[PDB]
Amino acid sequence: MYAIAFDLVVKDTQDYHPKGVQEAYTDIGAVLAKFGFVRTQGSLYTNMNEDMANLFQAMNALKQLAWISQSVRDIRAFRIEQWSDFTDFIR
Amino acid sequence: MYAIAFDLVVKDTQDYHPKGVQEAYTDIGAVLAKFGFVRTQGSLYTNMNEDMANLFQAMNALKQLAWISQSVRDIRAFRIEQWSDFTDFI
Amino acid sequence: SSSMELRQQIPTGCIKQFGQFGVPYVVGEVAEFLPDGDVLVNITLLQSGEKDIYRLSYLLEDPEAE
Repeated sequence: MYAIAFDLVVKDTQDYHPKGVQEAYTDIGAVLAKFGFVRTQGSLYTNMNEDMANLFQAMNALKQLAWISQSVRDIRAFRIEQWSDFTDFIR
Repeated sequence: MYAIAFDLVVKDTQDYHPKGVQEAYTDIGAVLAKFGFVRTQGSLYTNMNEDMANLFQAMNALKQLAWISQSVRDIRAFRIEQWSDFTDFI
Repeated sequence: SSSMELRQQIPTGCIKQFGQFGVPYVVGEVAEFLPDGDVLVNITLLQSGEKDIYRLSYLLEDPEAE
């Protein structure tokens, strides 16, 4: 399973995205969804097809966005080799 | 590398946390600072130390907060490899 | 305290963030008029898309998302 995480500068995105920040979030997600990366737990977009070539095609697709370059704070991809859930707090 | 990722319920957190929701989020980062986990996404804290007994004590430290049990939406750990930053945005 | 005077105080549209260490959120419109005096504001967390609910008294003090 691969994951993509990303942050946007909010002032810059309001300038350069033609609609706004909440669409800039949605519009980035639209692209990632074209490459099977989908958000299921909030803020992380995961694919589970660990083809590095597919991940690169998506980053490639992502730069096809006019406003992305001037309105992105951070973007990172990585591998989730194993994970576990915590409901021991609800105790 | 280890990550902890979590979400709070804002209606629940304000009801149960002594001070604000601001305070809840700031509280957590300080507990996770005790065990090496730096904030990297606000909802994702990373530590790079793959010792499990660190995570364990960090989680146990988190369960000490009385409001967590009543206010967390979800909380996960995972082991992250091939960390990769993208800056081909010119 | 008119239900206008209250409502025209919730900055619907503002993108704020819970603290220095909190997540960013977008200010919705009114949810309830609590008798405490302040109001429950509808809110959607920006990066997760979750909708949530928040006291206006807390809201007006969080900073702007950076």
